Amino acid sequence: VGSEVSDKRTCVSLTTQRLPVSRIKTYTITEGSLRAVIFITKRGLKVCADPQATWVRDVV
Amino acid sequence: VGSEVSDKRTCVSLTTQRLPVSRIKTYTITEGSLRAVIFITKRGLKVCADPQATWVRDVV
Repeated sequence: VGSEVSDKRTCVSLTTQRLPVSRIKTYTITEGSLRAVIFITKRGLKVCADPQATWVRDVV
Repeated sequence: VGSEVSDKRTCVSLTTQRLPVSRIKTYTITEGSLRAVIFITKRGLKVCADPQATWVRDVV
């Protein structure tokens, strides 16, 4: 972070009013050929974008 | 961001090599009391966090 603009895969952490969690959750959302990964942290929301890397299914 | 990060809700738009999306997709994930929202846009991945607020359910 700290202003990073990638054209490949960018991840961002945002720090908000957060409650602590023991372990980090990973949530995956597929959208066409885009993979959006959410990492749930005690500090906030950390998101990663993995677009068109591999061949992805158009939601199934 | 809007030159501000907020405990209330922070959102960030991240740059990625993405193909256009016909409709703006919105994905909601609940984790504990954290609302993670993903807005799928033609420019990449737009992430929103709506943590705690009032009543974030487990959604069962």
